[PDB]
Amino acid sequence: MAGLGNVTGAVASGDSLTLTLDNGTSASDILELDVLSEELLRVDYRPSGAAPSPSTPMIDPDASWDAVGATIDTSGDPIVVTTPRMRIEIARTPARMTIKKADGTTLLWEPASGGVFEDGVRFQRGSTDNIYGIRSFNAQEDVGGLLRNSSDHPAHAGQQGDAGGPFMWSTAGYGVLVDSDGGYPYTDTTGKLEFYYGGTPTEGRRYTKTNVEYYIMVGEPKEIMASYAQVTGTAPMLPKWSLGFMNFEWGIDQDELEAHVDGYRARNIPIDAFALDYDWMDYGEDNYGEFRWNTDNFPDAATTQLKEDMEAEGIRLIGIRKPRIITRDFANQRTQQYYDADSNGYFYPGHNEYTDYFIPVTVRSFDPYQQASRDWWWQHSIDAFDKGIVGWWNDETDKVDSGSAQYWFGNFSTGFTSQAMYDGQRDYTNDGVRVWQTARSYYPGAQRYATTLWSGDI
Amino acid sequence: MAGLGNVTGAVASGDSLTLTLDNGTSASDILELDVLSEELLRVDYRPSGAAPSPSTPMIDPDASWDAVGATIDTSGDPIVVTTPRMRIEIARTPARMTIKKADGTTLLWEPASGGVFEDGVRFQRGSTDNIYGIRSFNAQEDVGGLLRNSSDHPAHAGQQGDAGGPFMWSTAGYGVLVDSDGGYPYTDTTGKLEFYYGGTPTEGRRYTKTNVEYYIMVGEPKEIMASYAQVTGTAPMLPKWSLGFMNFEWGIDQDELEAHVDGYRARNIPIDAFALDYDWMDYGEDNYGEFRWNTDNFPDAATTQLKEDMEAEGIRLIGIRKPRIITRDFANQRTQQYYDADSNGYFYPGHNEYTDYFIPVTVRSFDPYQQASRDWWWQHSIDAFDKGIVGWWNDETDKVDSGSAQYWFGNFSTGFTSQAMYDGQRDYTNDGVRVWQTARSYYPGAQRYATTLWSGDIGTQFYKGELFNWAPGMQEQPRIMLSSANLGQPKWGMDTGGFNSLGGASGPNPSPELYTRWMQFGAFTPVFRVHGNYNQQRQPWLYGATAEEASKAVMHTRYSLLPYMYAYEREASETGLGLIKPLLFDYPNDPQAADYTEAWMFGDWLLVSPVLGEAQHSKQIYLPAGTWIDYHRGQTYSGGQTIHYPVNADTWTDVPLFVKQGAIIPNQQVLDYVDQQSVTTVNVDIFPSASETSFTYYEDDGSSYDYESGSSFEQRLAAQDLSSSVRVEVGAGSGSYTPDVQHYVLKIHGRAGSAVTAGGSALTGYGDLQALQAASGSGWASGRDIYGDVTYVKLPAASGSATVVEVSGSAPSAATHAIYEVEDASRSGATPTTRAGINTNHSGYSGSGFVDKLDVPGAAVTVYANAPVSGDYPVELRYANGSGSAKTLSVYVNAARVQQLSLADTGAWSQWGTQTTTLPLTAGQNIITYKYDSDAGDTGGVNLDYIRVPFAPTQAEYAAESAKLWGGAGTSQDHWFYKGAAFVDNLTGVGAEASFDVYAPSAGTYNLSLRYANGTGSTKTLSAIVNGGAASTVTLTSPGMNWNLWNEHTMTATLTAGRNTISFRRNSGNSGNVNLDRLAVSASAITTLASERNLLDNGDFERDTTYNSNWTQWQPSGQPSAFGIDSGNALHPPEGPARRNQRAYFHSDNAYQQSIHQVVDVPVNNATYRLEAKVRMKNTTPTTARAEVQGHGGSPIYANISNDGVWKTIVIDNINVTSGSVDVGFYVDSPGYTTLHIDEVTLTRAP
Ligand SMILES: [Ca+2]
Ligand SMILES: [Ca+2]
Ligand SMILES: [Ca+2]
Ligand SMILES: [Mg+2]
Ligand SMILES: [Mg+2]
Ligand SMILES: [Mg+2]
Ligand SMILES: [Mg+2]
Ligand SMILES: [Mg+2]
Ligand SMILES: [Mg+2]
Ligand SMILES: [Mg+2]
Ligand code: NI
Ligand code: NI
Ligand SMILES: [Tb+3]
Ligand SMILES: [Tb+3]
Ligand SMILES: [Tb+3]
Ligand SMILES: [Tb+3]
Ligand SMILES: [Tb+3]
Repeated sequence: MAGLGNVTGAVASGDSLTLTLDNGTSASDILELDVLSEELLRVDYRPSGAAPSPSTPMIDPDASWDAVGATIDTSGDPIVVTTPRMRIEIARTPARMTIKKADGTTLLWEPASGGVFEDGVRFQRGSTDNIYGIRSFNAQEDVGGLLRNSSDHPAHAGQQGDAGGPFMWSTAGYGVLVDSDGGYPYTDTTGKLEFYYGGTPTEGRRYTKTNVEYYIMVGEPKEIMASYAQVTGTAPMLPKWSLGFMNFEWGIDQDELEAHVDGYRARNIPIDAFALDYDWMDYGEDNYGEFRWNTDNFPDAATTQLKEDMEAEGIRLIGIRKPRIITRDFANQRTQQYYDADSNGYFYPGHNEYTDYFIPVTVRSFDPYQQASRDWWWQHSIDAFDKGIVGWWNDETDKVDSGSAQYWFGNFSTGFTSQAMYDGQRDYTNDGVRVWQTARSYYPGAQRYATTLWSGDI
Repeated sequence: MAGLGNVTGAVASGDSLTLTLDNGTSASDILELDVLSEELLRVDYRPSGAAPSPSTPMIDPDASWDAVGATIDTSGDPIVVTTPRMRIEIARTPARMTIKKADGTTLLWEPASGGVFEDGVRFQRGSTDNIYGIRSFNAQEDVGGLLRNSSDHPAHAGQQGDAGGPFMWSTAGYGVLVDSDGGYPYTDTTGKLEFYYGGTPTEGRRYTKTNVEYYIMVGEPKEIMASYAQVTGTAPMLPKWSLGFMNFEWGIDQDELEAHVDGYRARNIPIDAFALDYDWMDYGEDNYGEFRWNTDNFPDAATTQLKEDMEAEGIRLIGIRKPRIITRDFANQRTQQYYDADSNGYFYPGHNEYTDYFIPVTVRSFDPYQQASRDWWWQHSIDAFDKGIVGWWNDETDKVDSGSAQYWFGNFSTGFTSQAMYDGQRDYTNDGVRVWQTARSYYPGAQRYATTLWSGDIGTQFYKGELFNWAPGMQEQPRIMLSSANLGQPKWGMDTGGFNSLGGASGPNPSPELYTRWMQFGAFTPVFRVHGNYNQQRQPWLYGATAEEASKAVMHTRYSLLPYMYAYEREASETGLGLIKPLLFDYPNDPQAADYTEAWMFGDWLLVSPVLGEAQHSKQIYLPAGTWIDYHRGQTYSGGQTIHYPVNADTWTDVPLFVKQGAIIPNQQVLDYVDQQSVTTVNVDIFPSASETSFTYYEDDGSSYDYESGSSFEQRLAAQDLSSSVRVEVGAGSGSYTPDVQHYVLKIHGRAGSAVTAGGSALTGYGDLQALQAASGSGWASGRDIYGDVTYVKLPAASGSATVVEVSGSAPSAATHAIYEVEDASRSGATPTTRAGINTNHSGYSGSGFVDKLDVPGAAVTVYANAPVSGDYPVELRYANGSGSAKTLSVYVNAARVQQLSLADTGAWSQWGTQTTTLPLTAGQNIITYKYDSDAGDTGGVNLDYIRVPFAPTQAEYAAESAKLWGGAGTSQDHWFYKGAAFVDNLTGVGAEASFDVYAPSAGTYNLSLRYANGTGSTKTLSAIVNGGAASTVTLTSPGMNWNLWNEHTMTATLTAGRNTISFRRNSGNSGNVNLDRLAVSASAITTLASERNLLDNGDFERDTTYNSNWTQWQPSGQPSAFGIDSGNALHPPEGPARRNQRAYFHSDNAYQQSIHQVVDVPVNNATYRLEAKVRMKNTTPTTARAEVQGHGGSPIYANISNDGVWKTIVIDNINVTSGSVDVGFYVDSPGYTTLHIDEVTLTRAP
């Protein structure tokens, strides 16, 4: 894909330079450079002078900088921008940027092969430089190091503790930040440092851009990171209590929470905060149950009394939130939540509704191979039989498939589960009531114990 | 792979033919043939004539055939069996069967290359015959046809509608059926028809067969199927209603059932049955819920009424059954089902507990990207906010993973979800309450909406693949943290202790070790939190006393660092930089920082390297450029090196933390929570460097966005080491917030001045820190601490003008002890209202008071005291006993009970005395606790003024296992009676050594004593090397062939002031082959260390269970052992050890006796000994449960164990030993379900 062509125009104005580039058409390309600070450059490439697209939410919309008083010399080849901290050269024919430190040290450059183009950025640098940023690792991945010297991993938020973005920097003295909704950073040990928009990523793309808006940082790591925060935003200060210890919990009610807090306080073990999982809310219920306190678990959250008692014992409460709503109550009735969201168009584009589970149980497979086991299994079924269960729908006599639990039942498990009910009911009714059963597997011999076969979850 | 041999014998007998086959050996193979019907042959091949194994349940146990009257002609070759329907030929050499129709048409045969053998059957048939059977297809499989002409699929029951079995037959006129539990049938289009047992199939194999038992059928398909059913069984007739239509339904009550039957019957649409799913039963509940009618859904199932009413409408009822039980109620208590199943052995073998669900819900993702969607979301959150939810734990903003639902959220969903809560909460409270959130992804920009990042559903293990490979563990986390910081999101935390385990939520909690180390780690990360899985508990007291105390301890450090930390929260609002950073931020040019993650910076001025290794005895810590001071031990290390750093694997007390030259660290008294009270004095520890360093102290409301419009306080603090003075510049106050800090107490380390100026006025000097803190108005003092010389300077904070402070001169303190005022220490007890107290209501006390209310069981005070090296420290306790008599209190050090103190009457409550006790301290932080341990026989009921801790020990110790090992030297637990967590072996090759770093106060001769074992039978040698000087020989005699025997080698060494190296090495002239345990060091004669009083081996049961110990066990003949050793972390909630990581247990579900025993020869005969132990018992009261002392020359002594559910201490004093031995033991006699925990067993010489 081609590099920019020759500079035909060069309008300096204050801290900004505006390059017109030949693309062999009557709609020339525009490269706007902007010196935001002594150590931070904004480059906006606009194919054919097209207007720029809106910046993504990466960019802090309220960001602004003091004037710099850069020096912009369009007199010769190359064009030259200067601050006390950095020297930018743009060679005219073809247009190729070189970034240098104030003292002349070359940091990175757009190779003769080509740098910026309509689908992203391409730089070259010291091959031995150490690169950082791009990505982190999630709770399901092999966990690497900090270095990003041979990276093709995409730039994304990811999942399960991951983090990432179009941000690639080096301890050799420079950073590159590209405004993008996802995309494909590339580095290698020949010294490439590149970023492509590419096709629609896995996670989708809701902000598409026609231009390429990027930022060059110059400095030591702390300066680079400060500049990153100027562009994408500083962090608001969090409550001070957030420096304290927090106990998160799932499977908790008001009495257990009070007993916990008393436990930490009795021992002079400091703690500022409890965080609560589903237990705190009426998840599953109508009338915005996923937003509302579960007063069965937390009686005093009927009012503000729970907040205020915990506040008096030095405890803040945190509550879990899921970016979704329940669209059917336990009864199968459509929820108020559903109607309000459907009618205003609040569902995530492309996400249909789906069945999820949320109240766990703990179970453990029984063993039907043992006579004594079978006697026991039957014995505890008599009451259900007397009271109307006369057919035995024996489900899941085959395989457990639940998280890390992938247990198989053996080949005679159907036969033996069937035997339990057969021998049992035949004895208990003096052979007076015929057995009916069904199961979703079959192995030879199982037919002796009065069972049919059904073809499973089709 | 080989086939049968030659026939050597053929015995006809009715319808049976028994053939003996040559295998070359005295035990010939046997092949019995049985004509069961005119069209059915049984074959049993028995290798070496062995008895046949029992047939599997495939075979009908009651099968029965009339006599056939077959014709067996053994008179020639082949042998020939005949019926009207088939003709079976067996060639004699080698034995090979051919099966034919009675008309002589060939059907199938065993090829020359081989037929029946040890593991199966192999036939050949017409290549174009069509084969059927073997298998069907499940509800997750590509579904093929009927034909099985090229089949390798296993024979199995399968899942989800599958069927299968060792049964292969053809329309060409034959079938084959093998009795097997699984196996591998094989067909191909060259005409093979084979079956192999093979190896254990995916489904398991519980019926093994040494023989091969098969059946050959002959006929058209109907006859083959009827023969299949004569062998495996016919089907009993089902009720006639079974031919009717049945409606199965999940999500159904009695009302809907009755409406459905009405609808069918009104329309004359026939139907015979409803089948009910979960709705029918109380699945989830105790007392056999999964077998009992749910009368909320089906009220008239309380009696036979529902049954009889449905009968009368012509409906039969069918109910779903799963072959499993609920082992937990909602309240996470064990169910009656569980207890009956566990106790009688009814669970499927190899299937542990696991997590299921059964009530689905229907949901759909909201879109945070729309402003109007955000407003809506917020509006509905307001009520939960007013009622206590002030932080937003925004989970699952990344990806859906639910069966067919695999939806991704976009890159800005976490930013936008945070935006919703941020913009909303701010507008709603008029910028009055700050926003806290956390999410599990991050993408640039998200930080503008006030959110942290946590590292998701990580694993409860030490590293990826320790227990399972599908999530990372603790050791990977630093890498995730620092990777996040490299992306501009340094407000990072993790689920300390981990979330996931094998089994899901019913899976194990962290080991105490893992828990402890993870808490120490998390305390030096930005967002500090525990979080377990469903119904799990992460409270530190649940993981045993070490975990509690070590976590508490590191927690106190964190909270003392509140003002250090909070300046970095403000920094993140200016530049985005936070509380942590990787070293490469400070060291961009250093290759050894480039990928460094085992250590990082906490603020600007502390480098931390947590102990994350299991059973770790030492760390290799890279320190980059500068001069670092050990935060806890006091020693300096020069930068630009990888240090060897000894850690005490027994206490878990160490958190390696180093102070960076130039450090300026404001700290405060420990609070239970951040705004518990106002803090008026802030301490500033200052470690001056030659270049000016600064730290800007910062205060604000901690609550609101007032800081945004100037409403905050800051004061620049700066320091420099000059030629002959230290300069500290306290800048003027800045900003409109009126801080709470009124005075700074500067603690300027490295110089003890003779003068301290401020604006060209010498400041008033005071005799010590205590008097300086009592004075209003400025002052200075000097002293000594763990770091060495220190000058204290107390000034007003928040002056309108700068103040320069200059410390000049050098006049070191002669103080021999640190002093800890216990009223400033940590106070606790059994409840919030029953803790130890502060008072000033009796005279004669030091400091601002003393500690009272040690007069309700479990009240205690705990001091954190830094020691420079491990060893003996006589620690002085200043107390008041105005009671009338001697009171008792326990002194625990590092969670081990060191002594019961007898504290004499001192005359009155305003008269004070001193008791001095020799404590076993470890290098770095120690946890010294004075407690009313009612459960250990203490009385309580004194008042405590302070303790005093010598700066230097009377004698020092160095663990060998923590020393620097090289040349093959390693650590080990595979011999008995070592000290600490291990010992050093493999001093075998030349070069092998262990190298101790030994600290001396002054240059001199010092005594050494080296504990070693030599089990070789003869004398052996090592070399000693002091400060890389000349080798001296170390000659090590052998007490005999026993490696469980340890001697002292005593010698002297000349040392310098500070760090010395002393190696014990096999140089080439030495023989090596000895074990080293510990190096003791003193200016005096070396005596018995406080840490080594215990005469038992493995008395704390901490040894890794792979390695045995001097403990033996007994149970009555034929009863399973009830005895084990583990951590109690598989239980929910955890039932931890008394100390460290493990404890013994006695348990059985059924009636049982059990004992453990240990016999030790005592060092000194005709003297008095003492047995101490922690014991905890629960559930069923046993007939008998005691510690047992006997064999000592007097009669058996006992101490009974009381059924309390809590840790008690059991003491047997005054064991007068005259036998040379003691036998200590524990014995239980239970009717079942008695669980006893035993721990921290010590046999000591009794004063
Ligand atoms: Ca005191
Ligand atoms: Ca040792
Ligand atoms: Ca223990
Ligand atoms: Mg500007
Ligand atoms: Mg494009
Ligand atoms: Mg409710
Ligand atoms: Mg017969
Ligand atoms: Mg075999
Ligand atoms: Mg009716
Ligand atoms: Mg009920
Ligand atoms: Ni990723
Ligand atoms: Ni299959
Ligand atoms: Tb709980
Ligand atoms: Tb229904
Ligand atoms: Tb059990
Ligand atoms: Tb600052
Ligand atoms: Tb200065």
